Amino acid sequence: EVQLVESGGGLVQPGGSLRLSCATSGFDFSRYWMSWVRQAPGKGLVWIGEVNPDSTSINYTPSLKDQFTISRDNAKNTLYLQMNSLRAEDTAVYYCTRPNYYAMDYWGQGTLVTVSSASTKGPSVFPLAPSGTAALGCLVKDYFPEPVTVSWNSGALTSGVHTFPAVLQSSGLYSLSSVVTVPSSSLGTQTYICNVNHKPSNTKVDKRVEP
Amino acid sequence: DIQMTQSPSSLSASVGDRVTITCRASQDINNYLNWYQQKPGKAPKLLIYYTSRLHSGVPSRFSGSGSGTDFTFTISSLQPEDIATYYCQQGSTLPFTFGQGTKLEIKRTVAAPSVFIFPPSDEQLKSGTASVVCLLNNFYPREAKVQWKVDNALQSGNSQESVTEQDSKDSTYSLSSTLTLSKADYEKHKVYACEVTHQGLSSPVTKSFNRGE
Ligand code: NA
Repeated sequence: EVQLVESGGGLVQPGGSLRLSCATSGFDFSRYWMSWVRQAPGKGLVWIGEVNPDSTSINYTPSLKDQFTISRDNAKNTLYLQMNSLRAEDTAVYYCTRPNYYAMDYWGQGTLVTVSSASTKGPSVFPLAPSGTAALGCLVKDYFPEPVTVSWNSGALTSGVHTFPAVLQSSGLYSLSSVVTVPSSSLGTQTYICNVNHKPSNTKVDKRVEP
Repeated sequence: DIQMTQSPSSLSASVGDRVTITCRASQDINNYLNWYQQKPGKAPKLLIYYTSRLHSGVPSRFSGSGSGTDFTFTISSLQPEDIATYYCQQGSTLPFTFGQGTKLEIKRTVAAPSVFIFPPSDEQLKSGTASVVCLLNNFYPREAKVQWKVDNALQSGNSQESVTEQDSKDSTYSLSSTLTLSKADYEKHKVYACEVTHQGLSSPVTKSFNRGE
């Protein structure tokens, strides 16, 4: 099936530049127009622009034409977004999308770009251990910028999982917890590992959680 | 640029309800109107295109109507998996523009939380910090009170709460309350407890542990 995977999101200083990439699979990329859409945290969707297959037509929303340059590499089935001199108002999740029919039928999961004068910091990962139903988890502490992704048992465990929205601590660093409820009889039996990924700092941590 | 306005901006409805959302365009866009659904923590998904055409694999309960400047999106019978923010999008003139979204929430019966307490790990303690976590799992309504008790006495420390969005299967919420203390302060007390008050609980529920046990 059609797959759209964005990468490159992280911390950008105000006035800074960054290039995003959208790697595709499951379709002949060279035959399709491609687009970018953004969404500021807790806000609406904003169309950035589109590129036709041979790159002869590139259209942008007028208010953002200075901040963005759209390009593509048909040989690599990759869409790019060159971000220029970003502002605090440009903090958003950036989605690559595929137009079809004037509708966008496929969307990537998006990549978050944070525009801030602070510094990047990887998280510390700690177990939340239990002692009919039991709960366990992982505490993902002191990171910047957002986001962190958490999976359980490399994605084999999904039912009963709750990954909480991050909280901004007094230190200006983020923290979140990911929890899962399981049968209590499985505590001695099954292995539980949370897989934490913080792409902005290239931090990957696998933490075994034992009672 | 064509301005797209949605109404209501937010609504609560019950499973089984017919739900109708409107979209109005600043100028005539003929029938070039699309609807997207965005589930919590997920990317938008195309539901309806060209005002009334269902996209491939979209449930028959979703429909669209209108023309010119006024459009309607209807869910014939609301399902728990329909919890989302819905957006309209005009495709008549460049730049393509979206409505501000309609956040659809679900009203359901009271569900009491299941409560769990977690001590700080020995790994975190070695670093100089102690975070104590109280989990309130799968409850409804969103309103809940969590109180930290240290040695059966009320503690007025640094505690922060986080709440999930409504679950797509049972429309419940979960909440975490995290008490952060320095290792030195964590060691000034023995019993750590979190006391929970919620509409589904006839009397408050306490979960506790003894430091070192
Ligand atoms: Na359900």
